[PDB]
Amino acid sequence: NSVERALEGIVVCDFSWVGAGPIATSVLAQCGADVIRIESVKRPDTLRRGEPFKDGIGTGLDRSGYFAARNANKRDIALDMNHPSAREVAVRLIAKSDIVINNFRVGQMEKWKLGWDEVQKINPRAIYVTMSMQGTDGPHSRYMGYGVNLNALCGLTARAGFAGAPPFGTGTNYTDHVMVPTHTLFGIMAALLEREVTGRGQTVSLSQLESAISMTPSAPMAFAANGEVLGPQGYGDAEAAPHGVYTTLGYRKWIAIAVFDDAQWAALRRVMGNPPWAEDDGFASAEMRRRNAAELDERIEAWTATQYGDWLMAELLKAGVPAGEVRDAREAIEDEHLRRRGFWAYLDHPEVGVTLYNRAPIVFSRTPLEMKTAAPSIGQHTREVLGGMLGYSHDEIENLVSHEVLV
Amino acid sequence: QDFSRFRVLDMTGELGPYAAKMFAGLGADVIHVESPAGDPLRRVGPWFGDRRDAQASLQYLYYNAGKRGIAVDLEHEAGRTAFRRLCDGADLLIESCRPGWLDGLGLSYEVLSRDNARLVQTSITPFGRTGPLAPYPGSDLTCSALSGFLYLAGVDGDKPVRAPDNQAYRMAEAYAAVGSAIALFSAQRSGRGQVVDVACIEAQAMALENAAQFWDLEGKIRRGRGREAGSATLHPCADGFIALVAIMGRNKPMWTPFVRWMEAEGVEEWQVLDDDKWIDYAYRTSEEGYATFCRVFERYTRTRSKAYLYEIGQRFNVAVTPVSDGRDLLANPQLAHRGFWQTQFNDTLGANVTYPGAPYEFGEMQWRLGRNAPRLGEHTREVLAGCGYSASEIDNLVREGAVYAEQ
Repeated sequence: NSVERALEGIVVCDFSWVGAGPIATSVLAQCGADVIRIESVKRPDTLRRGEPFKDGIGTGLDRSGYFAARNANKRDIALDMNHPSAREVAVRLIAKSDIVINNFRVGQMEKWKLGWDEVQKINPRAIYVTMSMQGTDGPHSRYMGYGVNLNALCGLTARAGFAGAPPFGTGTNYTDHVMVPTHTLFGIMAALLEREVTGRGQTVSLSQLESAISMTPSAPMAFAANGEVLGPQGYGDAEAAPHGVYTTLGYRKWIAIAVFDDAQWAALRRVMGNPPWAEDDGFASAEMRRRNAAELDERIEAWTATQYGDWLMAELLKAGVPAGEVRDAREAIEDEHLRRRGFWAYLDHPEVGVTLYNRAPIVFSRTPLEMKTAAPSIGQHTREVLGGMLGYSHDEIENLVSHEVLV
Repeated sequence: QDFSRFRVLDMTGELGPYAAKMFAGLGADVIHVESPAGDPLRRVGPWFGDRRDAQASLQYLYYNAGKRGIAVDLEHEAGRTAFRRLCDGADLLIESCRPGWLDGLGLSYEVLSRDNARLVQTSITPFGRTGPLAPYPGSDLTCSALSGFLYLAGVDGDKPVRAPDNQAYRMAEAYAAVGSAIALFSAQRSGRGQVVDVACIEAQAMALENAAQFWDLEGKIRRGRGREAGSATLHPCADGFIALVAIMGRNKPMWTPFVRWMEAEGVEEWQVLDDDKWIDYAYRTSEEGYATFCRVFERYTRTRSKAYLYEIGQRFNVAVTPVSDGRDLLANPQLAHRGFWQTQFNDTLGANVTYPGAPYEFGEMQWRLGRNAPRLGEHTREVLAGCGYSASEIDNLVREGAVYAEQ
């Protein structure tokens, strides 16, 4: 029974402990990499104390789904890195690691003598990954921010809102979730690919602001080209018409409908029963539907409001019209499509029982992602790693953890 | 020599192109494949000035910089033969075709990799190559709706707003570049490529923050952030909006600097904020807590510019950022210090174009913008010659409409 994993044998020394770092290494762990989190019991990941918790009971450090969902498949060793004997342990691990990633305050790894200069000598194959809000030098290099702050700073939030209203953003700390982790992962993989040739690791460094702007080009490009700020457009579109969010029957129920050409508009008319109003010259062309968008939306919503959105979505899709119910998290969890795709995965955990996780959004035809173990507790693998991978004697292990260098 | 040894075919449109751009940015030989009708991204804005022609789409120019361009009609037997020869010499094919289309033309993965076992084929689609939604059309809005992501961009019963720059597409493309690189790495070692299937609906489900766990663990449906006083809240100021994270959880050490900022600036009623009730999430999300916070803070913010609040809030060690517009972005002194903005003369347009720059830095690899995005069929001739076609065979292909070469 031979399972093939794309990153078989890859070892990750993972000091990262909030934000995008752990999201990136979650993906590596699903590809067969051995991701070993370094987590001090004195300095636990703050998400461990963040809701949601199993049954809303936030006791201890192993009940948060905020923490758990980003940490499946990982091993966890409890190292106190400001204890001298802990450095020697990290050195042994770095000597065996393909990837070293961290979020410590600028200059901290250097203070521990674990910067790139020293890591390159411990292991010239090691790839050394760091990130910052917006770069480690320059006038704003000491500034502080979270994902929601970067949504704002990168230009996304100003263009995520209704025209004439306060902007909203995504409602989430979005830059942390995909923008930053995918660029981190691509940089890691690029370094791994180059290392197949050169035999050398190298540094990979990310400014989170620059990764975010790179996926939101229109705001700055339109201003640079045309000297005018490109405003937000609500749930409209610059080309599609009609294009919007419309009420259907039930509590906070909406359907998204997006029409891109006259054939799709004829199909929407067909599904609507070909009401005479929709035959007006004012809606005959994409250009006129854009011009008359406000009236068009009112007339569409008057009709959708009488319909069940699941039935209407199905009828529109079967007519070739892009449509989709505006799903809440329960509807996404229960979706036939995501479940048939195997996106959602349930994993057993010794304290919270069976709970919901998901694989990364990649279906590999030969080396598929795997979901094997729930998020680890602090120090769950300390003895296993120290003894099995890092070569410490039983006596040395118990000495390291009786003196509470490791827990 | 960086990624120059990798050949990437990129058959993408409005959906798909950022993934091949990431390969191009590290120096890969990337060939954008269009039909003779032209990449549809050429026909969507925003635009360079008042131009609306095939080279005027700022998105087209951005996502397809660093690529050569060919035009092939895969509806033509001869075109399918040229495409097969191109794939025989490719490390990677990225495409966003409708599920089933290439298979129906006799261009399945098995056919494309028959004499190229290492070929990686990455498919970027709204719903995946398989499953009950695979037959059906999707767009940025409707994927966002179906994934759960769109619903989070509002509160209470308010309709949600869209994220800019087609984030359904961008999230899939970023994960598709990652999956492509992982499969390429695996192919370097095994001699075997595979199919990499990345669906927008799954990629966006990666961006639900903790909404899925709120349902699984607590039976709660969440929507967007923005109504927890001082925690990921947006506030009007004299010339726009700012984003604030003054506290999360019960983290009073975050809050105290914020109170000191208010005191130092002489803000009316600042003492209202100097109270441990603000350390409680339940109070911060209460109607009176949120309203009182906004009353006190916005009396101050409305009198000050984005730039002033950014400067002074960060001086006090509070996570404040501007809701930057395009003008703010081009003027940002940190991005200027970092040399982020890349300006490249465009001969087709007869003007300089400014683009976002590098999302990451490497010790040994160099990011680059690469060449201006191709005109339709700009490199059809030179690329087919590269695959062993002579002039006469190529002239045959043009005259029969199997490929299109520019003037």
